[PDB]
Amino acid sequence: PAMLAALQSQPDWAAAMDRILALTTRNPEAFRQQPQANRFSAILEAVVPSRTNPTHEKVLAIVNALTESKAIRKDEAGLIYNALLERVARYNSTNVQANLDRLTTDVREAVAQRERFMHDTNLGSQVALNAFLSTLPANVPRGQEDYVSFISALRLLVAEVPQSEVYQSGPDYFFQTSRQGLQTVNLTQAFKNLQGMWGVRSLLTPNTRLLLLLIAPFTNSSTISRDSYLGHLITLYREAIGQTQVDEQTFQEITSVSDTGSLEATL
Amino acid sequence: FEVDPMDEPTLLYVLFEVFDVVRIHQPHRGVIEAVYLRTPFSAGNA
Repeated sequence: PAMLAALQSQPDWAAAMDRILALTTRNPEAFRQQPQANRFSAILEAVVPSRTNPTHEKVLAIVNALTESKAIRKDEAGLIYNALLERVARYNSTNVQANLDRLTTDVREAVAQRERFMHDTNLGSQVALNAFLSTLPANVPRGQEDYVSFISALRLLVAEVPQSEVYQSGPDYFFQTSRQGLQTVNLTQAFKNLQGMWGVRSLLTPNTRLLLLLIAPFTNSSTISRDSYLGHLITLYREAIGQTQVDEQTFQEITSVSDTGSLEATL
Repeated sequence: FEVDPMDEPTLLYVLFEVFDVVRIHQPHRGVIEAVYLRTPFSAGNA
């Protein structure tokens, strides 16, 4: 967000007194040959460099930052830029003209948090979930305490699938997405229909089934035993996921050999 | 310069040429700043 300001403005002096002096490597005999007008319009630069006025540049180094995180929309950085320039062209001083400098050489460096924001989704995945888990009932359900293993598999899923896995709080009911596409929106305040079977050995509306199928991959010997339903189903969903991988590769193979066809004797 | 005789005062019109640039800038939206030059007679490096 700065070199995009460098690569939007500011067309050096070492590179100029490295060429006039003929200290380059590839073609030293470069500056000598130019017309004796250029060679007298580049020698009086690396002999008495001309000052500059950097405000615009680093101000453009701030706009290109805002509009890349999300404030000032892409189409408004022609009013924001003028407004910022005129503000910093009023109150300017070594005061502000520096306070910028720090802002521009910190905003491009203090981007690690932003990177973190999208590397553990600690923006709407764990802060939301670790909020929703605090809206759950007490952590002592009656039947079993396979509860905690499931509720931890949920956190692991949300933390190890950065894709989007956003956890909205679309009003009273917090709902889990499986991707920004969102074609597996399962309601996470509607598994207070699993605070039923948390411990037993057709009452699951697929919404609950959707959550089970969504996390299952991330369950191993955790939700465990023959803890009824919740146990097996998870195991059966994992088995079905493996079989689905098998059938996926099989169908690609059988359609690369060559119409419903494979879809029948696969499904 | 030497021209043959006509009977109506004529006026020679030499055009000593020379570079004549102008480099408008446009900083803060609302201002245009112009800085001309003419190099064999000189003007507003303004």
